[PDB]
This record gives sequence, structure tokens and C-alpha cells, in this order.
Amino acid sequence: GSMKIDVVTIFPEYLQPVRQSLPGKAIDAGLVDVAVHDLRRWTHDVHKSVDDSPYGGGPGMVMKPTVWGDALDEICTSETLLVVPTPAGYPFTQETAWQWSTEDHLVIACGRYEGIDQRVADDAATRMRVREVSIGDYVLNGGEAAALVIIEAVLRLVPGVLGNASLLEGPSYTRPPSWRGMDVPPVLLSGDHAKIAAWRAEQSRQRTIERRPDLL
Amino acid sequence: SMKIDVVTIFPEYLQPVRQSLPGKGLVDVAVHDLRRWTHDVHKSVDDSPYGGGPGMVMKPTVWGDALDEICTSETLLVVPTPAGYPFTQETAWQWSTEDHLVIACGRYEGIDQRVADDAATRMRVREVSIGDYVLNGGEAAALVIIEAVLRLVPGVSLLEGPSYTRPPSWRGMDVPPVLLSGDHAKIAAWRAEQSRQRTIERRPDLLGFDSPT
Ligand SMILES: Nc1ncnc2c1ncn2[C@@H]1O[C@H](CSCC[C@H](N)C(=O)O)[C@@H](O)[C@H]1O
Ligand SMILES: Nc1ncnc2c1ncn2[C@@H]1O[C@H](CSCC[C@H](N)C(=O)O)[C@@H](O)[C@H]1O
Repeated sequence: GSMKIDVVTIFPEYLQPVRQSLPGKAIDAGLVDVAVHDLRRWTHDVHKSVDDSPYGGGPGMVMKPTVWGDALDEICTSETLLVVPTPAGYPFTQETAWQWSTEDHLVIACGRYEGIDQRVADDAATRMRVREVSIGDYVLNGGEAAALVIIEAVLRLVPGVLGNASLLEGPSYTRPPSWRGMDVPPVLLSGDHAKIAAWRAEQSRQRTIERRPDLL
Repeated sequence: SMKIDVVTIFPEYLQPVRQSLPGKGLVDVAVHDLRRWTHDVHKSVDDSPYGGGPGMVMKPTVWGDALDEICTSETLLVVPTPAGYPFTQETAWQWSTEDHLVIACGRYEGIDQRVADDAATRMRVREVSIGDYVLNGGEAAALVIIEAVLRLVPGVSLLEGPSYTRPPSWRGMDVPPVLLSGDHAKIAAWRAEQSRQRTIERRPDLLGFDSPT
């Protein structure tokens, strides 16, 4: 219904595309508010440091717990659902999106480098609900693109926000009826709607077997 | 060297590409407004589905004209769709050595199937899903695919366990003492146990076990 989303990142301009995709009517009706915060506002030093070397050695850098702790202390409450994107997370799915779509307050903590010192999420989980999640079986450079995916999948399930209204879906067609020597399947122009439904069901079955045998 | 062209009716949503990777002289990225290839005064790129159903389908005519101009026989045409083959880390490795990616971004209920079918007669075509959830458009999927590919371009299993940095004690929470010990063998062993434990809990499928619920 009415949702606030706060995103914390060292690249706040990355999140401009979705602030723009929000219909004015939804904002004016008080249905949604998305705010983006530069993590460097909570740094301690003149060099605005957000990362440091990993304990135990190895390549890369780790984001600092003292900076992230201060940021989340200010932005979160006991009622916040804290979302931490990570390729080592639980899978984010359509079920997850439906569940989160009724939340009052999401906070998304975007990592870079090797990620965030684990004590940040572990400390937060002693006083709010925390969810570490992966958006797929690949490695991104940062959490910003993951935040864009999560925000879009969730907000399209909130009535009236983004301006929109198993087996895989089969192919779709529209005008013109013939194009570059390819005709639309004649069954779709037949006016036999029980037959059309059966044809679509079989197309779905075939596509699922070919592309996603795991779903069977 | 890689060229990536992205085609969309919302070119503005792709502004963040100025941050998708450091590689952006190793890789050039260009964004194109699909409506530039309409002749219409209304520039209508969609209509109701044959056979019925909710929503609208993007017409093949406009897509055909755009791809005719942008693609060659060497192009790998990428078409995001939740009904696609899965896009995975193996896919990103495969695409990292391509000369030319073109990403065709859908809106509404997607693109007339004849666009991909026609394209496949002159070039390689890949319909792919980035995960088991539904987006409103292909633009966010294009940003994900570009990020995953560009960090693998030349010139640039299990779940990773937790990471830590200074200070060694924070809010009464200590960094695991083994990580401070300087013993490489014990640290490597501890990190291995951590990775396997996290994988059993969060992604049992990766180790060949049933998925939860
Ligand atoms: N598949 C994915 N899903 C969600 N976030 C991802 C992601 N891949 C990368 N990220 C984001 O990008 C950041 C850097 S990648 C971090 C790599 C780390 N060694 C690890 O495996 O955990 C992550 O902290 C996360 O915010
Ligand atoms: N999981 C996902 N992976 C990749 N692209 C996706 C996606 N979810 C939505 N999209 C994009 O968003 C657009 C609208 S979703 C419409 C697709 C259609 N109803 C079907 O089921 O096949 C798609 O054309 C695709 O470009």
C-alpha cells in the first residue's frame, strides 16, 4: 500500500532511473517514496574511507563496519526490513517480491568490493528483520543493479505504483498477420477459444521442456 | 574490444551505464531509442495480441527496421525474457569474448516472436532470463547482463563465506580469532568450512540436495 524505500550506496546516481520511473499520481497519493543516500555522509575521516583490507588476507577490500553501522542506525527502525544483496544470499524470487510488497519500510544496503563486514548484518539482526539475498547465479560488480531489480519486481506488485496492471509463457504475436514470410499461427485467428487455449498450453509445455527442464 | 548496443523505448533508464564497469576503452556502449525507426506520427510500437489475452505486444515491423541497421551476421542478439534460457556465470564467460552484443529490451507483454525467429536466419540469437521473478521491462536486465560480462572481458560452484576488516572488536562482536592468527592453513580450512556451511543452508541445490519447502 504505502511504502518507503531507502537505498544506501557509494554511487547514488545509479538509482536515478527508478526514481524517474515513478508515476507522479502514486507519489502525490502518498503510496510510495524512494530516497537514495550517499554512504560517504557517514564516513569518519577527511579521505571519506569506506573500505579496508580483509582479515585473514586475500585479494580485494571489505566495506567498513563503523561507517555502515552509523548509516543504518540513523535510517532503520525496529520495523524496517533490511535487504542486503549478495551473491551468497538466499534466492530472491517472485514469492519474495510478493511478501515484501506489503512492507511499510525497506532499506537496501548496496555493497561493493568483497562486500560488507559480516558484523553489520549480524548486529542489525538482533533488533530488526534482515534478509541477505541473491538475484541470480552470476557475479555483479556492486549491489546497485540488484537494488534496481528488487525495487522494480516489488513495486509492480503494489497497486497503482509503477503504472501497470510452474510453466513458461509461450510465444506471442500481433499485427501484421504476415511479416518477412512468417505468418501468425492460423489457430489464433480461428475464433475457437477452447482450441486456442489448448494450443497455448502445448506451446508452454514444449518451451518449458526445452529451456527449463528444472521446472519439471 | 567489445561493442554493445542497447535498444529501448526508454533510453533514459540506461543512464547508469556510465558506471556499469571500469572497462567503459575496452568496451563501447551505445543506447538507441526504438521510436526513431517509426514512420507513424503517433509512433505506435504495440497492439493487442492475436488470439486474445491481456495487455499489448510489441510489433515486429519497427524492431525489424532497427535491427537491420544495427546488426551484422557476426552479432550476438540478446533478448531478455522471463521465459528464456537461464543467464548464468557460465553465460557471462561465454559472452565475454564476443565482438558485438545487441540487447533488445522489451516492454508491455514482450516482443512478437517473429523478430527473434527472423533474426536467427542471419545471426546468433539468445533469449535469456536473469532470474525467477518478473520485471516491467528489459532495461534493468540489460544493466545486469552488461555488469556481469564486462568484469570478465580480457584486459580487466560454492557460496563465499563471511568477510571482516578493522577494528578486531566492534560493539562487543569479535572477528573470528583464526583470521588474526596468521596461520594460512587453518584460515584456508576455516574459510572452506564456512563456504560449505553457508551453501548447505542457503543453496542446497548447488551441492545436489533438495530445495526447501
Ligand atoms: N548475484 C548477486 N545478487 C545480489 N547482489 C550481488 C550479486 N553479485 C554481486 N552482488 C553485489 O555486488 C557486491 C560485490 S560482489 C562481492 C563478492 C564477494 N566475494 C562474495 O562472493 O560475496 C556484493 O556485496 C553485492 O552487493
Ligand atoms: N526475469 C526476467 N529476465 C529477463 N527479462 C525480464 C524478466 N522479467 C521481465 N523481463 C523483461 O520485461 C519485459 C516484459 S515481461 C513480459 C514477458 C511475457 N509476458 C512473458 O511471460 O514471456 C520482457 O519482455 C523482458 O524484456
